[PDB]
Amino acid sequence: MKYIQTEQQIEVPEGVTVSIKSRIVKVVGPRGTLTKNLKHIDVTFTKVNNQLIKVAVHNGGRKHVAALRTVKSLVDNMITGVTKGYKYKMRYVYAHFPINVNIVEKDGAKFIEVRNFLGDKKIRNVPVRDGVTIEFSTNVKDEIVLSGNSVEDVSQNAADLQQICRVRNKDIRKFLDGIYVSHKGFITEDL
Amino acid sequence: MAHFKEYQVIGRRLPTESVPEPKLFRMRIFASNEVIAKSRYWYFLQKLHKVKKASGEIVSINQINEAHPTKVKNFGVWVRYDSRSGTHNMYKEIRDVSRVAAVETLYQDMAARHRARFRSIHILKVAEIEKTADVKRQYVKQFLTKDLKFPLPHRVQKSTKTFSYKRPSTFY
Amino acid sequence: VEPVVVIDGKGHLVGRLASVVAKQLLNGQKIVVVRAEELNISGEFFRNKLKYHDFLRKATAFNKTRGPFHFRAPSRIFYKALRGMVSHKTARGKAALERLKVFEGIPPPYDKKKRVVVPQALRVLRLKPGRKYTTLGKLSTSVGWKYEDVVAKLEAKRKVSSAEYYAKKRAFTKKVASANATAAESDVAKQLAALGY
Amino acid sequence: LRSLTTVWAEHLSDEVKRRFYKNWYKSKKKAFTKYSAKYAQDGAGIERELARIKKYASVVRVLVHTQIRKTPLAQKKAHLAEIQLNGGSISEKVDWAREHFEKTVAVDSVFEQNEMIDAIAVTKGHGFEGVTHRWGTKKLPRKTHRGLRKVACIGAWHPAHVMWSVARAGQRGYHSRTSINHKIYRVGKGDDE
Amino acid sequence: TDSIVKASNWRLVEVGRVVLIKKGQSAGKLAAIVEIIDQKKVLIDGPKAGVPRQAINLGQVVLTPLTFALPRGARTATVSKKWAAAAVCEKWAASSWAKKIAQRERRAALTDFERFQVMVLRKQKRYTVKKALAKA
RNA sequence: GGCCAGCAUCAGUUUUGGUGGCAGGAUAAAUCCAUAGGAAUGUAGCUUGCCUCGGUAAGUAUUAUAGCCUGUG
RNA sequence: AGAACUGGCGAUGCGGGAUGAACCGAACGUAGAGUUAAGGUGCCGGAAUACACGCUCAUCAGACACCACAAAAGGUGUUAG
RNA sequence: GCAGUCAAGCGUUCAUAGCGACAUUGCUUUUUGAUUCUUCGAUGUCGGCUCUUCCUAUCAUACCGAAGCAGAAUUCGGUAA
RNA sequence: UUUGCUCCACACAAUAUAGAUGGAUACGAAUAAGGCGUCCUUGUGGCGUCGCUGAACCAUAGCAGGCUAGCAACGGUGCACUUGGCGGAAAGGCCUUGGGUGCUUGCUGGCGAAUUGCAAUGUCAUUUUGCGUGGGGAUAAAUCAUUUGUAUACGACUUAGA
Ligand SMILES: [Mg+2]
Ligand SMILES: [Mg+2]
Ligand SMILES: [Mg+2]
Ligand SMILES: [Mg+2]
Ligand SMILES: [Mg+2]
Ligand SMILES: [Mg+2]
Ligand SMILES: [Mg+2]
Ligand SMILES: [Mg+2]
Ligand SMILES: [Mg+2]
Ligand SMILES: [Mg+2]
Ligand SMILES: [Mg+2]
Ligand SMILES: [Mg+2]
Ligand SMILES: [Mg+2]
Ligand SMILES: [Mg+2]
Ligand SMILES: [Mg+2]
Ligand SMILES: [Mg+2]
Ligand SMILES: [Mg+2]
Ligand SMILES: [Mg+2]
Ligand SMILES: [Mg+2]
Ligand SMILES: [Mg+2]
Ligand SMILES: [Mg+2]
Ligand SMILES: [Mg+2]
Ligand SMILES: [Mg+2]
Ligand SMILES: [Mg+2]
Ligand SMILES: [Mg+2]
Ligand SMILES: [Mg+2]
Ligand SMILES: [Mg+2]
Ligand SMILES: [Mg+2]
Ligand SMILES: [Mg+2]
Ligand SMILES: [Mg+2]
Ligand SMILES: [Mg+2]
Ligand SMILES: [Mg+2]
Ligand SMILES: [Mg+2]
Ligand SMILES: [Mg+2]
Ligand SMILES: [Mg+2]
Ligand SMILES: [Mg+2]
Ligand SMILES: [Mg+2]
Ligand SMILES: [Mg+2]
Ligand SMILES: [Mg+2]
Ligand SMILES: [Mg+2]
Ligand SMILES: [Mg+2]
Ligand SMILES: [Mg+2]
Ligand SMILES: [Mg+2]
Ligand SMILES: [Mg+2]
Ligand SMILES: [Mg+2]
Ligand SMILES: [Mg+2]
Ligand SMILES: [Mg+2]
Ligand SMILES: [Mg+2]
Repeated sequence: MKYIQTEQQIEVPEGVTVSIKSRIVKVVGPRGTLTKNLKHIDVTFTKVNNQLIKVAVHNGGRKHVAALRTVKSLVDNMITGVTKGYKYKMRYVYAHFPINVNIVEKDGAKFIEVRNFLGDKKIRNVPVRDGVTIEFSTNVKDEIVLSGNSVEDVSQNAADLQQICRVRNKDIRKFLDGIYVSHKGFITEDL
Repeated sequence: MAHFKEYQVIGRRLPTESVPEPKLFRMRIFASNEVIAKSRYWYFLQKLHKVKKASGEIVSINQINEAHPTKVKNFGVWVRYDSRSGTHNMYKEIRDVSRVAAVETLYQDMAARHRARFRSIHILKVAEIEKTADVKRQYVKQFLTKDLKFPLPHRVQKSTKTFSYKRPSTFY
Repeated sequence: VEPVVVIDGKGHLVGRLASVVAKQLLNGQKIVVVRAEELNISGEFFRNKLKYHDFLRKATAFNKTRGPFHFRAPSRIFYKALRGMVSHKTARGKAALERLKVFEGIPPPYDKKKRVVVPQALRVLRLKPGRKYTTLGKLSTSVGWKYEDVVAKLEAKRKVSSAEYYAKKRAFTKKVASANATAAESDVAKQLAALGY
Repeated sequence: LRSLTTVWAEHLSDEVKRRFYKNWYKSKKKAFTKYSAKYAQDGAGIERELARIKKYASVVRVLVHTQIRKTPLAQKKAHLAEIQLNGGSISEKVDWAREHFEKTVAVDSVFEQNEMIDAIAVTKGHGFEGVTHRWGTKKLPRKTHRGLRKVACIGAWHPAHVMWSVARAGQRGYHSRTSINHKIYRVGKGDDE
Repeated sequence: TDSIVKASNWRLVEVGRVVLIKKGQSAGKLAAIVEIIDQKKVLIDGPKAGVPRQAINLGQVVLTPLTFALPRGARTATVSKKWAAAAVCEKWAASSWAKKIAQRERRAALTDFERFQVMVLRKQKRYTVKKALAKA
C-alpha cells in the first residue's frame, strides 16, 4: 500500500568504522576490511552516532520494504565479518572410498584437490577464493575448514566443494558420499 | 461519472383524490449534473417503494455544499458493488477535504482496484469519522501520526524543449 | 534551429530516443547520435536478449540472403529502431535519413563539439526506480557484436584527453570569474545589473 | 582492423616488381622508382612511417615474396604476401622487419620436425559440374527419361521457390580451403646431397 | 576514523513547509503547508500572497528550502500571523532562486532601447575585464 | 483600362482574445469577526524517572508562554 | 441448412475498423470558408510523449466492439474486500 | 488422436512412486464425417523412387529432477528438434 | 589521336542546391545524488554555495555597414607569416611563440546617406563543372591480338612475349 517510511538499525562496535558515499559501503575493522555495492537498491543510510547507522525506505511497496531488512542484514555481516570473522567447517563422508583432499597450486592459484571420490580415478579441483583460507583440521577425522572475512565468500567456496561431490547415477539415499557443511560459526572464540 | 456534485433530492408519489399529501422521501445523491441526479433518485426509489417516475414527482432538488471545504476530514465510506461473478458489500476509508472529492476518488478506486464501472456501484453511506483511532484502515491511519513529515525522492522536472544542454538532476 | 545536433546517447531509452530523433529528421534537422553502446532498453537483459533472438530467426526461407538482415552493433540496432519510424521507402524517406548519423563512442569532430540530451527520453527521468533495463553494449555483444572491447578502449582514452580539456577550461573561468568581480561594484556593473544583467 | 601505412624496402627484386604488372615486357617498369627516392635524403621520410607504425599499431605484418626463379616453374611472376609477425612487442617487430628489408628468411626459422601445421590453398579445378558428382547425390534410376545424374525433386510446391539448400549443377573445385593439423615429417635443405 | 555516512538531505512535506505554486490561478505565488492530506495531496494556504486556502496536488507545487513554525491544520489568519512573524517573505526574497526569478522577469520587460543600452554597456564591461584578464 | 498586388473603410460568413453591467442559490458554501461549549495527533505550566549542567522520555494538565474542533449569530 | 420482424449488401461511392461486399459514421451536381461524426492525437501520421487516481513486471506481459478464440482447475506474486 | 481437473479405488501397508472409476474441462487437424465456399472453355488421378525443408506430441544421443532408485536394468518427469 | 596531366593562383562562363541568413558553445560519473569554490590530515574529508531549466552564455550599433579626425588604453580581434608542441577511432583538427598588418562601437569629433518614390527575398550562401591565360610539379599503363594450362561452356582465371 506504500508505507511512508520504514527503517532499520545497523549497529556499530568499538572496532569498526563504516563509510558510505552513494551506496558504496566500506566496513573496516580489526580483521581487515571489505566493501559492498548496494547501488541496486534505493535506501537512505543516515549516520546517527559512530555506533549507529539507520537505513530507510520512503513510500515503498512491499517488495521494496522487504529489501530493507536484507540490506541491513547484508551490511551487518560485513560488520561482523571484520570483527569476529567466519569459519565454515565441513566433513568428508564416504562409506567405503576414502575421500582424499589436498591443497594444490598452479600459477599462484591455490585449489582444493579432491581425489578418489567413490574411487573415481578422476581428480576434482575447486579453486580457493581470495579472502578464504583453508585449513585441514588436526585432531578431527576427515574435517576441512574454510576461514575468512566474508560470509558470502566462505559460504560460496564451501558450497563449491560440496557440490563438486554430487553423486550421479546411483540412489543418493544409499550412496551418501560427499563433503558437507557441518558447522557454520565465527573465527574469534567465545563469540 | 464526472466531477461530482451532491444533491438533496425530494420526491413523492403523485397525489390522488383520496391520498392528497403523499409521504415525501429524500435522498442525497452524488451526481454530476442535476439531470443525472433525478434519474438516480428515481432509480433508487424504484428499488425501494412502489413508484415510478411516471406516477410521482420531484418536489425539490438542492445542491448541498461542503460544510467546511478546507478542513481535512477522515471519511468512512460504504459501498455495495457488483463484480463479474456476484455482488458484494464493502467498507473503505478516504482522507480528503469534502464528501464530494471523497466520492470522486472512491469511484476511481473501484474502477482501478476492482474494475467496477459507475453503474455497478451503490453508495450506502459516506460519513465523517469523528474520533481518530476509530479509523480502521492502515493506509489512512498512516497519515495521522504526530509531527508527520516526508521527503519526495527522485524528483522529475518536466522539460519544455526537446533538447537540454545539462544532464538532469533529480535532487530535491 | 541548428546546423547539426549531437546527442550523448548514454542513458537514453532506445524507442523514446528513436521517436524524437525520427521527427526532428522529418522536420529537416540533422542529427548525429553518439555512444549508442551506452543506450538503455527497458526490461532486464534476458528479455531483450530473447526479443533479439526472436528477431534472429525471421529470414527468407528459400534464400536467407535476399530477406531480413540482422544487424548487431548498437548504433545499427538503434537505426533499425529509428528507421521503422520513417516512411523510409519514400523519397522523403531517404531524404531524412541522409541527415542522420549514429555512432559508437565519440570519434573526431563530435568529440570536440558539445552533445545534448533528450529529457523526454532520458532513462533516469522516465523509468521508475524499481524497474530493470538493458544497456545496448551488452545486448549487442551477447548476440555477436564484435567491438565492445575496442570501443571501451578508445573511450577510456578519449575520457582522459577531455578531462585534460575540462581541467584547464574550468581553471580559466576561475580567472574569468575573478575578473568579472574586480569589475563588480563598478558603475557599469550596477547599471547592467539594474537592466537584469 | 585497418591498415595505417606500409613501409617498403628500398631495392625491390624484378621477381616482385613483375607481380605489379600485366605486361612486363611492354612496360617502362617504373614501379617503385619514386618511392626509392625517399631513402635518398638522409633517411627522413621512411623513419617516420616506421615510427608512425610503432606509436600506433596493435599488429605488425610483414610483406614477403617468393623466389619463384629458384622453383623450376616457368612462372617468373613471384607471389607477394603479408605474414603477421608474432614475436614480442610492436616496436621490436618493426625493428625486426626493417632489419630484414632486402633480406632472406629461412624455413627452419619457422617450422620444426613434427610440428602440426595447417595448409591454406585453392583446390584443384574441375569446371561446370553436374549434381551427382558435385554433391554426391544418388544416381537416379536407369529407366528415367531425359537424364539421370539429377535430383528428382528440386523441392516442394511450397515455398514456391527453389531453395538455397537444394543441390544444383555448377562449378566444382577451385575452392579455397584452410586445411588443418598436417604433421611435418621432414624439413629438407637444398644445399644437401 | 569516524564512520562517515553521506546523508542525502531532502526538503520535506511537513506542516509549515513553504511551497512555490507553479500551475495556474496563483502560480509564482508562495504558500505554506497547513494540514497534510495524503502522499500526493496537501492542504495549502498563502494569505500574504493572495492564494486561497485549498487542497492541492504536490506535483503542482514546488517545495522550497524555507520552513516556519506553523501548527498543523491552522486556519488562514493564524497562517498570516505566523508567516509575518517568521518573516518568511524577506527570506524568500533574498535567495538566488527568488532573485533569479526577478532577474528574468526584468529582462522580459525591457524595451528595444533599454536592450540597446544593455549592449553598449556589455561592451564597456567587456573592455575593462578582458583587460584585467590579461595582466595577471 | 490589361495584368497583379498593398492599405483603408464596409458588407456576408466564421474564428480567437480583452473588458463592462446584471440574476439565481443555504439570497452559494467557505475566509473573517463575534460567542458558547469541547476534545487530542495535549501548546504553556506542574509532577516524576533516568540523564555532560537542560534535553529527552511518561504522567498530570484543556489556552496558559501555540492552536484546533463544534454549534449559534 | 431453414423460418419471423426490421435494417442493410446486391445497385454505393465517401470517413473510420491497417486489410476486408454486409460493422461504426455518413449516403455523393461543381467549388470556397467554417464545424463536426465514427475513429484518433509517442513516431510511421494530421492531432497533448496532456492532465488526474489506482492497478500491472510476465526466461513465450499487454494493448479496444463486429474480429480474427481459449476452459476446468491451481499460485504464501501483488492489490483491495 | 493427444493433454487435464476431482480422487472412490489399484499399488502387502499406503489415494496421487507408478496408476485411476464415476463425472467433468480441454487441445489437435497426419482419422473419418458433416458441408458445398473456390476450380467442370480442365489445378494431371494411388504408391514408390529422389531430394530439401519445417513441426514436436523426443525413439536415440547431452545435462538434469523422481521412484515401490541397494547394484544392474527399467519406469515417471524437465531443458531439449 | 594535334599540346596533353597534375597541384596552387584568377578570369569568364555555365550547372546545380532535401533547403546558411549572429555562434553545432567539447569533462567524467551519479540520480535514495551531484556541480563549483575554498580549506586541510588529500579523504567515501571539513566548510561554503548553487539547481527549481539554454528564458543561458558568447556575440550584436557603423552605405550589407561608407570616407575621415583625435583620445584613453598595450586590451581585443581579423588576415597572411613564423616558433615550438599535441591529436590515427574517421587523426586532416587543436594548442603555443614571435614580429607584421587591418579593424576596434572603450571614449570624443568632421563628412555621407533622400528620388528604391507607402511593401514586393529585392539578390550578399556553396555544389560539381567547362574554356582559354602563368607560377610550381610529373613523364604511365590497361585492353585486343599472340601465348601457357595450376584455368575454362562462352566471357572469366592463370602464364609468357624488345
Ligand atoms: Mg536418478
Ligand atoms: Mg541404478
Ligand atoms: Mg454537509
Ligand atoms: Mg462477498
Ligand atoms: Mg531452427
Ligand atoms: Mg559472449
Ligand atoms: Mg599515411
Ligand atoms: Mg562427368
Ligand atoms: Mg556418396
Ligand atoms: Mg570424393
Ligand atoms: Mg538424387
Ligand atoms: Mg521411359
Ligand atoms: Mg490580386
Ligand atoms: Mg466583418
Ligand atoms: Mg462577465
Ligand atoms: Mg505551534
Ligand atoms: Mg444493419
Ligand atoms: Mg446480380
Ligand atoms: Mg453504402
Ligand atoms: Mg479508407
Ligand atoms: Mg482489425
Ligand atoms: Mg512505418
Ligand atoms: Mg504529428
Ligand atoms: Mg464485448
Ligand atoms: Mg483462474
Ligand atoms: Mg470421487
Ligand atoms: Mg504411499
Ligand atoms: Mg487402499
Ligand atoms: Mg490421426
Ligand atoms: Mg468441395
Ligand atoms: Mg474441374
Ligand atoms: Mg481454368
Ligand atoms: Mg494444364
Ligand atoms: Mg500445375
Ligand atoms: Mg498416372
Ligand atoms: Mg518441448
Ligand atoms: Mg531437471
Ligand atoms: Mg513404499
Ligand atoms: Mg534439427
Ligand atoms: Mg522452434
Ligand atoms: Mg535536392
Ligand atoms: Mg555539497
Ligand atoms: Mg572541488
Ligand atoms: Mg567534501
Ligand atoms: Mg551556459
Ligand atoms: Mg566599421
Ligand atoms: Mg565522420
Ligand atoms: Mg562616428
